[PDB]
Amino acid sequence: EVLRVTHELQAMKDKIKENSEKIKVNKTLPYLVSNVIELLDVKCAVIKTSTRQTYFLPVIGLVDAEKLKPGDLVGVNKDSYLILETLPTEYDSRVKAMEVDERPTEQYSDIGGLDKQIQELVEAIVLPMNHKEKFENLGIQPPKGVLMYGPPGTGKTLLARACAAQTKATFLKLAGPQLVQMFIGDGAKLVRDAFALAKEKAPSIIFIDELDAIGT
Amino acid sequence: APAVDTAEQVYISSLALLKMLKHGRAGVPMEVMGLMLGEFVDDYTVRVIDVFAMPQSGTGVSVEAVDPVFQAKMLDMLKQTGRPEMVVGWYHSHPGFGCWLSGVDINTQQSFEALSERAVAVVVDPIQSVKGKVVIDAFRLINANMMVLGHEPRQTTSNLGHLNKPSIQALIHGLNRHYYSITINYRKNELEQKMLLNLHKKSWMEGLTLQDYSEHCKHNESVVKEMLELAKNYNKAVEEEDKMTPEQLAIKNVGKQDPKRHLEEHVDVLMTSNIVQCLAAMLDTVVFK
Amino acid sequence: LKELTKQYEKSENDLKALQSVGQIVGEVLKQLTEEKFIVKATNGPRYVVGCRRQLDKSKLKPGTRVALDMTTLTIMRYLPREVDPLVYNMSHEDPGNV
Ligand SMILES: Nc1ncnc2c1ncn2[C@@H]1O[C@H](COP(=O)(O)OP(=O)(O)OP(=O)(O)O)[C@@H](O)[C@H]1O
Ligand SMILES: [Mg+2]
Ligand SMILES: [Zn+2]
Repeated sequence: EVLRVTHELQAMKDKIKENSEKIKVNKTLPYLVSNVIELLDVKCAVIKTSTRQTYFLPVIGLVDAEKLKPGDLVGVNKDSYLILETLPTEYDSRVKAMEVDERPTEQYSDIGGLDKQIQELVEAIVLPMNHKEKFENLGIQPPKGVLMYGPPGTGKTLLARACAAQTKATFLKLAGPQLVQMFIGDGAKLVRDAFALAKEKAPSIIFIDELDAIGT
Repeated sequence: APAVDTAEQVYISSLALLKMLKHGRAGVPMEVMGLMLGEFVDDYTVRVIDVFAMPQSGTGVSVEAVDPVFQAKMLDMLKQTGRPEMVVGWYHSHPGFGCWLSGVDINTQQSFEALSERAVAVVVDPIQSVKGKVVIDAFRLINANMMVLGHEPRQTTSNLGHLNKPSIQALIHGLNRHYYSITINYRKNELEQKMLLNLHKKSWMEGLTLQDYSEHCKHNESVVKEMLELAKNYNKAVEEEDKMTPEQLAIKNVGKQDPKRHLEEHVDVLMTSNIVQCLAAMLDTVVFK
Repeated sequence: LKELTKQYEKSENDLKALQSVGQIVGEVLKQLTEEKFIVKATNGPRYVVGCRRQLDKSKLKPGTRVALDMTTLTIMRYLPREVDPLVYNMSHEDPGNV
């Protein structure tokens, strides 16, 4: 009987081989890099291709359902517009270029007069990031962010690098005037990848200078 | 020097059209391809009888897309059923493009011509052939070494300008320069058309139904009212009878209007409906008890 | 064999999927007759489009998102309204369970 099981194994092995060869010869290249907007239930997703055209898919294609999530950047066929392979993100390379670790060391000795503001930032961050156990125990929710408003030349960028300097962290700087790209869906992808990268790394701070570029 | 005369006609059977259009529309977003079965009966016609679809591959429409094992197995399997035909050519769809050949298609046809120098290539566009018109043009490569003699090397005949005129949509992509069209002719015979007429054939029940009397009366009343307005218009136009060049009056007021077009044609439809309904009703009162 | 059975059924579903083709997402803007609509693609021209037989005429009201076939240009199925945090007003703000 073991020979019968072996024969079934070999037959289904060559069946797997032929279906795999069909899949491989239907994969080929190129793929249309498309961004899945959402996933409707009634195994079918609404894709917006990089060609600025949306195409509903009756079936998802050569991928598995729960792996796909709203916002996933995948590669689809140029004609049938069907998901072929999920494309890894890797946070591009520009996003990883903004984790700058040559912090010019704005020690609080290099910033004068902005003392109470330094202490207010260190009350809003640092201790929430460093000594967080007591912060959970108290029930004081630490504000996730601070907005540095002030007349130009006040030193907002300086104190930002300062509290990025003497308080460790990764300092993923995400300055606003950078976050405007004539390519559609690049700035938004930049922000989402920056936050995903901040999730990936150790305790860090996302810093956005001149928010008016996108904050209008 | 052997030459393909313009009177050479590639015979496509009725089954071939339906299956080729079905394959084109099934894989319509992409360019489907397959191998056509037929016989080179003589020099002046190439008869194709059946066809089978090459499975779609990511390469597209090329010599690579032809799978040797699949075509061999399909040929051997079809031989046992009673179809010992030879590979006669290949077809590929051109969704919305039209009826022409690309450079890759040019090489693909060249490779087919290597096995036999009458391997025809036809194109079927499923989108332009959306109605009674079926855009399907056959092509065979003309040899680039035959520029010394006359392209389209045909001889004594009279069917070069018949059944088609070289299309502008295909001339610019190269016609009578690299590849030349072949007149299309479809082999349709009895015992095949009769089976096909069953697509919309009605039945014995149809022709005896009395429609619906409520909506029949509503339609009759609506047509009678529109006839009353049209008769008011007819009275106005006829009683006008303006004689400042009445022949020019009959040509300065032609916009498909009152006088005759929206006249008795509407009488035609209402009278046809009424007589058909009355005759059917009387036939039912006679036959049914 | 059993694990091969499961992954082979999945692979056959993938093979069937490879034949399946996409539909342009469109939005109905008018209903001329009971087989006529004016559907506008998300980024594209406006087409006079019909509806598939296995589809309710009533549901396709002005503003109903649809996914028509991209070759025959005929509606195949309805889609619910698109959802995205693209709203320009404060409605998406939650007052908080206080
Ligand atoms: N409180 C301060 N202590 C020391 N140097 C300061 C202080 N405020 C500003 N500076 C200096 O003045 C300059 C101001 O540049 P910086 O970008 O740091 O300020 P900013 O107010 O954030 O600027 P902008 O609004 O134009 O972006 C820098 O060279 C900085 O070193
Ligand atoms: Mg600044
Ligand atoms: Zn082609």
